Amino acid sequence: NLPEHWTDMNHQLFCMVQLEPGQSEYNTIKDKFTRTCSSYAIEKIERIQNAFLWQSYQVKKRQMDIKNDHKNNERLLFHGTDADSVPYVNQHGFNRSCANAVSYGKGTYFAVDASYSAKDTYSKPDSNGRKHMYVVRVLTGVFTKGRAGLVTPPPKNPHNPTDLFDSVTNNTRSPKLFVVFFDNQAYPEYLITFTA
Amino acid sequence: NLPEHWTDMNHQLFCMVQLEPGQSEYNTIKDKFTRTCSSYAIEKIERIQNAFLWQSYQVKKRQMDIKNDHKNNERLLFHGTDADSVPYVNQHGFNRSCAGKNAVSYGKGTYFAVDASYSAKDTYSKPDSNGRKHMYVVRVLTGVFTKGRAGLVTPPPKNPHNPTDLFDSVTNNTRSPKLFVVFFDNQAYPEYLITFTA
Ligand SMILES: COc1ccc(OC)c2c1sc1nncn12
Repeated sequence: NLPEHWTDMNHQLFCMVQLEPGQSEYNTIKDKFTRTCSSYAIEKIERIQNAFLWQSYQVKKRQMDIKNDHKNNERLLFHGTDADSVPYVNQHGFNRSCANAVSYGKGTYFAVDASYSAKDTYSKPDSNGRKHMYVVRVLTGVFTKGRAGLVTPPPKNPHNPTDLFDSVTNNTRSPKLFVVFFDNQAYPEYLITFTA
Repeated sequence: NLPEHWTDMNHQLFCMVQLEPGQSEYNTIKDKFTRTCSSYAIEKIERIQNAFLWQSYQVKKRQMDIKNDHKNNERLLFHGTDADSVPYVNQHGFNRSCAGKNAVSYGKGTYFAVDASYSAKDTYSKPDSNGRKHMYVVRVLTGVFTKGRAGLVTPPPKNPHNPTDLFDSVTNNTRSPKLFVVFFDNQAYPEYLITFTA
């Protein structure tokens, strides 16, 4: 059940597809980034077509939509990383056992604003000054305020300890960071290669 | 597609089902256990019916069967744990971020034993206040494996010049495996909980 906007993969299960400048998909992803990163230079945008990562993610989404009894569990977020992590993320997605600060818990971190992910500490410039940021589908679901040392989100009710929040944030009224603690709660959808 | 021999869960997503001694389902688990744990005695064997854990595990199995082009990817292994961990594992499965440092570490992941005897040690299946010890019987996607190393947070690559093409699991010994370590969520399904005593 692979998304309609994907391009044919000749019966392959993994392809990085460079987007054409000026077309709608490219323009939509460009604007999300330039909203807060209009001072940077975009070299290219790639659609991540990972069928295995996509089905594992869609299964979790269907599970969360049922458990939460609504379908507002998904957000579009940013993740800056180093050149050496890119092949891993394209192929295997986000892994909390890899991850800088972890002051809201030991999970994978996603930014509301591209400009947060554009910091050199996250989108580390390679030899050439090239920086890498993903546009990520993440199942934030029902979230609470994080804190240092969490290995999973907290329970909603301390009297049902196993019924958990889906994600954690820096601030529930006005979130700028989300962290998720489970594989396949995030799908890396686009890779933006850019420079200062 | 939940399996057809499961109890009807009446639209519910989770159920522990107590097995009856003399059923093949109970007896096979008891033989697997007593093969190395003759000195212990089983209080009960519960079938774990977790719809969500089953779905995610089954999509990972189908993915690994496609990728490895063979279907010898799944082993039935043991996992001893403490009583405080049992409600979390029943609902959420095995979380490498919660895993103990093993006495012989072949990587930072969730450990599964070939022999019940290994999982039966008090270090893993810690007796609760009532002398009850807890051991899961677990479907594990061991897939293609290699000898692990203490430093691993992911399985190593099959080929150093292709760092993203990973072994599926690691073992203590590839010729005679007694334990397996997995590094991903939904790579292990807790199928039975054995409650036992001395
Ligand atoms: C405190 O926030 C983070 C901690 C760690 C992060 O990745 C190592 C991270 C953020 S925000 C962000 N955007 N891309 C990556 N990350």
